[PDB]
Amino acid sequence: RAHRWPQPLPGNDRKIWFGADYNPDQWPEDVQDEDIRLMKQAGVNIVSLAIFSWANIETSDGNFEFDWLDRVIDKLYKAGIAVDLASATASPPMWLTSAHPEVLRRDEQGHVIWPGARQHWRPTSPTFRTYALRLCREMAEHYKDNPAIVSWHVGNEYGCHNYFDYSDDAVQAFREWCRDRYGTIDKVNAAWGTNFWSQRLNSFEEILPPRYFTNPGRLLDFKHFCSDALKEFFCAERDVLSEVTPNIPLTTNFMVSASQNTLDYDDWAHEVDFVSNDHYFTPGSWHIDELAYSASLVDGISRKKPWFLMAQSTSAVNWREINPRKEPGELIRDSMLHLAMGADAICYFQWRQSRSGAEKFHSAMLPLAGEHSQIYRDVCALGADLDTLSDAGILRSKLSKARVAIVQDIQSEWATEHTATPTQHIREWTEPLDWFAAFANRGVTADVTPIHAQWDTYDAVVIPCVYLFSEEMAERLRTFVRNGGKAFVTYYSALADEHDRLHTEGWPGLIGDVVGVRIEEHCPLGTLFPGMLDHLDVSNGTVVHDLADVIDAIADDTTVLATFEADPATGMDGRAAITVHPYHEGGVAYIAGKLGRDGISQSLPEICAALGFELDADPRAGDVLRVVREQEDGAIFEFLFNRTRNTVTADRPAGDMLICSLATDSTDKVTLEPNGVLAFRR
Amino acid sequence: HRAHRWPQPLPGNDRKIWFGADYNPDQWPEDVQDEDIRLMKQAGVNIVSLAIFSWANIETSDGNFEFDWLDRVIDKLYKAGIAVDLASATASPPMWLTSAHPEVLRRDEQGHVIWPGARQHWRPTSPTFRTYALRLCREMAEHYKDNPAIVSWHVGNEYGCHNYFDYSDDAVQAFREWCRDRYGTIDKVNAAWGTNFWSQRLNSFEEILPPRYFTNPGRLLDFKHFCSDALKEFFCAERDVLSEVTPNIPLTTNFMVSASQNTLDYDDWAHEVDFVSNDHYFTPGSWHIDELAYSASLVDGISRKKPWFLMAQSTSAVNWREINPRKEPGELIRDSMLHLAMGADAICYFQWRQSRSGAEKFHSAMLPLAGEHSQIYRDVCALGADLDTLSDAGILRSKLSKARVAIVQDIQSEWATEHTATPTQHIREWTEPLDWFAAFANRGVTADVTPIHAQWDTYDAVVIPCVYLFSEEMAERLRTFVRNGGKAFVTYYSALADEHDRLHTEGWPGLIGDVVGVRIEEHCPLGTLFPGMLDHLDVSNGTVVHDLADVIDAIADDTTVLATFEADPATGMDGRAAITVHPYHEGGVAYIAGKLGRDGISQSLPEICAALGFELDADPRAGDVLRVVREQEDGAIFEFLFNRTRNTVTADRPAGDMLICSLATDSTDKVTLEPNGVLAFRR
Ligand SMILES: [Zn+2]
Repeated sequence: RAHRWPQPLPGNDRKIWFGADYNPDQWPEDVQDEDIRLMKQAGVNIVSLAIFSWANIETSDGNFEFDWLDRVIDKLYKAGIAVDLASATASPPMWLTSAHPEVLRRDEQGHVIWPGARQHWRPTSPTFRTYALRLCREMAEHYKDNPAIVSWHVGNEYGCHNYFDYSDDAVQAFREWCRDRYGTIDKVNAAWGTNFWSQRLNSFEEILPPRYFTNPGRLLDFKHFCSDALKEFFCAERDVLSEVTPNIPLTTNFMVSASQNTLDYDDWAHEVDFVSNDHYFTPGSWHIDELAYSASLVDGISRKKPWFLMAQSTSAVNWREINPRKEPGELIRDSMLHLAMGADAICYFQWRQSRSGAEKFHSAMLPLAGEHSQIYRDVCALGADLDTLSDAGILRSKLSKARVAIVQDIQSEWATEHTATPTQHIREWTEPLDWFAAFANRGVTADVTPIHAQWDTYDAVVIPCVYLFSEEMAERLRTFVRNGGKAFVTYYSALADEHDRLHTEGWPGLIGDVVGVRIEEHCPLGTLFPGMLDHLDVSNGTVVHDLADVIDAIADDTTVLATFEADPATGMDGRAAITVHPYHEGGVAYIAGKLGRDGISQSLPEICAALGFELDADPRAGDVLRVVREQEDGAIFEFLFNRTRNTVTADRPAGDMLICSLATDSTDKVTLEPNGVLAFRR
Repeated sequence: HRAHRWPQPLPGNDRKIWFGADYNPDQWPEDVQDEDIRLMKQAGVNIVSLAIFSWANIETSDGNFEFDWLDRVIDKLYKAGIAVDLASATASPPMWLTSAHPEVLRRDEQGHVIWPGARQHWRPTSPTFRTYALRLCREMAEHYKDNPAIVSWHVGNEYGCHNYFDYSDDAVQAFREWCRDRYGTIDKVNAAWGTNFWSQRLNSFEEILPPRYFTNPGRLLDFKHFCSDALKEFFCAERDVLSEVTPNIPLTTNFMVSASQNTLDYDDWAHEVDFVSNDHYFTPGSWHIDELAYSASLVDGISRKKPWFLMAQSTSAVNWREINPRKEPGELIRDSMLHLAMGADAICYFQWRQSRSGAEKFHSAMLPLAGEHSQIYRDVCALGADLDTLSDAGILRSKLSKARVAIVQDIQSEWATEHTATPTQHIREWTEPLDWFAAFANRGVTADVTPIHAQWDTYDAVVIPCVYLFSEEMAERLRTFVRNGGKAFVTYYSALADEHDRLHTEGWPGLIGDVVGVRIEEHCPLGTLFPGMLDHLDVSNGTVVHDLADVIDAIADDTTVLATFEADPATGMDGRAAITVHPYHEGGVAYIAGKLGRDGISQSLPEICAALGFELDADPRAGDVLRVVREQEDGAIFEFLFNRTRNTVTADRPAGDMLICSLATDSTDKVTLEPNGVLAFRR
């Protein structure tokens, strides 16, 4: 579906968008002039409105009021601040839930989710759909041809909570979903099979949603269904809006992060004009790498098209058990990281910190400390930096193509989440992250690519715990390697087909010819009981934890790079841990256990040399993350990030210094403090 | 603010320190009572509490009340010279009541009916239950009217130990009315609670629902407050029936005051009793002594230095923890003495006789299953003898002396700190005063723990420990206190929000920044939730901050920095102020920018106190023993000494007559206390 970016207010040039969601219907109106003045001072050129404002718009059934919203849009418009308008359907009013409790979601035991909870509505509720679609229409009619409205923010963060509904509506929708996908009940039974204690289904009317063992095939599809049910609802809403206002681009805010495991966002991405994401930092060592990863993923989801950062935090969030604040410079750096990874818009949640409500301790662009605060000063500096990058022509440039793509796959994640796997300590989502960080440690910025993206055009691909391999997936991987591709393939790859039906005759399934390895069972690892086998040393100085493959046999042309070292009694001593295997013009290395970020990093030079993937032999390669956006004219925008907890010194990129935070430009070398960032144009 | 009335002796008897426990005769055969009574007399037991859970044995069926079994045992107790603290007997309703009226049963957050057999399975706001309860109160009062054995009323039992949170239809309606009464108009409600970013304001009181398992923190604050008020009302209702029929019997209800108690506003409830009574159970380990001393001090603060009643404690182990450690030799006597020293004029246990069955069977008692020939019973006897000795020495009605420093405790600040969307779940209000109590004790200063509405503003110094909620009136008291020469210790997590949990603006601490001399824009929470997370901050005086530090952006020109943080420069905390001191006219303000814990505070106390001009004993042995002092009007002084450490210590002998000693020794020049030892002197 066609890429469509939000366009400037009439009279304005195209700028990197910079703003936050704004909630003036929750403040007295006399506040707005100060907010706007501070917005303009910060370099803020957009705000997102009406997201949770339904009860202030449809104040009673059928009755729509727009006075307050028109007044604030008017003020914002005169200051030159655009409005990313919401469908306002995210959070229904109390009169709606009180008159119509059948729109309220049910949990696994039939407990009604009380209003006041966020997203307490059934995505498959026909009644709620009618109310919501009416509101979309009223909103779209009213703001039709208003030059202040530059995009639609449809709903808000779908499935942040209402992902799992067990109401009657959901039960029927899941049946119909199964009907559309499988046609006949025989094909369903073929897909799901049977739990040993139960028997085949006789009709679609016998299908019930899985609850808290469950049928893994049914659970896989049920998760799939939940994403589709919410996708359909978003599409219905989007379709109402583009009918009335066909020239205003539409989006909804995704929640892409390394561990996100609800929506298939790559699938959802086909239904948006532009991809927008909300990302909040992971505290600690993973702060930089996980943000970089998620941002790389969003761009992969965007097929290297410009995307929109709809939300992040200026400092601490409010929803963890412990909410650390951001360190100095991280506010700007994090924003630059999203930017470098292809964003052409940087927004926050929220503009102004609140004195009450559950979000009161959540940071904002304008903290309770007010205009005289380090955050606000940093927000202003950020606005200036984005303005500077705008003028240097960064807009619409694309995140350059990596030498290696790391495959991410939401469905394999779903499959790995079942409670009867070899171990609960292995999930799909951590392996791609680990590979991203390890390559970064060797000075290689990878592209994180969803499984349906074109990773098979890259020089190399990482296949990290891709549990689910369809035959077509097997062919792409086979074709890729035969034609010269280099592949890194790990444990927990190709265990089953698209229906979670385990492959037979040995693991990895389907692609054993390419990989050159056969596995009959796994060796899970841990400390659950005294004396349990908790780790396996690998012969190259690394250690595997949580799970290792038991490699039974390798092909005659398979080379062993490293073996496991263990007590002989385990049957794992001398067994292959890392292998490399030629397949025509490629190209396949196999990693038989979870090595973690460092273990992979430690193994990378030896694996890469055997595959013929050139690595920088510089031991300082990992010190800084280089992220590069490219224009058609050949202009290159290189961002540099300190990955470490110490000041580093690096060779100066060629070109003009555009931006610097906690960093220093010199003639021969460049200097970045911890959390520092530099941007150059060459 | 109600008039103090202490339970008075049986006719013909002198005033003695009360000593007893709740007694269980409707759960034993009657032929046991003579032996129990004989053993009580031998133990020095002069009082028991009866009928607490005995409703089903009194109103044996709807409308029918029998008192025979109870009249008989009271008679036996009376002839033995043992007084009775009678209960309203309304704590645990009979099954015939819950069966005919399940509408009295509580609902959980999800609407599940709490089944009978759980204790306090009843709705505090049930009108049907209140009528049944008040009928029983009246019957109890009619029947024991003018009975001379009955010296007090034990109204109900430990309100809100379990039934604090009810989500039934009654609670929903009661909470609206509670809100209507407190705010008048829905405009005032919405102004108080604000909005969650995802929802919008209320249009009417009828739209108000109780918060459940994120919530609106302002609403949750008030809901907790409501839950306390709803139970307070029910107690007042019962109390009013009993004092109407028998106006000459003083009434109480048993509180559960301990360092971490977080349900009822007991300071508020204290305004509704004739005398304050408390139930306290020891905290095992290093905190055993200090937490008991703290809790007892608090009761005395709550009681405005008037005598209070220890209604319950354990002789040895309890039964409701995951591991129930037993008491060490001497701890039984010491703990009773610790309560006593902190102002109790009564010492009672749960329970008199250990039971063979029921969930309490492993809970220790005054008379264990092991029987009369047991270490606990021998100890009980020695204690009873010692209380008689202290009675004759004239300790009754003496007051816990006025400390040089008060430590402010605040249930509402605790409530507010309990919300799941704060900077961290590892900071609660309740631990901070406790820490300060222990630290001063480690420097030889017994502090008075004072609830926020007590007169901490008359003391030489005050500790403001995580007092999250600061009203404008609260800010003025502190300002006036310090201006007029008071010395204050103020910590992180103080003055964050107003009384409605609305965060103060322009910087923290709110309102009192002029006094404190420090400005904070945000917090720096600490922990190990993720790898490489910042988990601690070294302080330049050798201490370490955990869980949370303030980010102090700027200080006043007359603010002096005593210690700074030491950290990775990348954190933005390196060299930043950790402990400051600030003159404000004639005071008086030290700021502590993170959680130092007992040892960290204790280490910091000399340098802070020297700067504030608070004189400390330079004796490094100051912490070895806790000195607690009760005072009479005539000038009589009762000084108790408690060993705080795990080794035998030696101290300068107090002046006066040695009255009591357990695991301790009197000598001419020096005094000796073994671990867990206690001495008492009259001077
Ligand atoms: Zn239920």
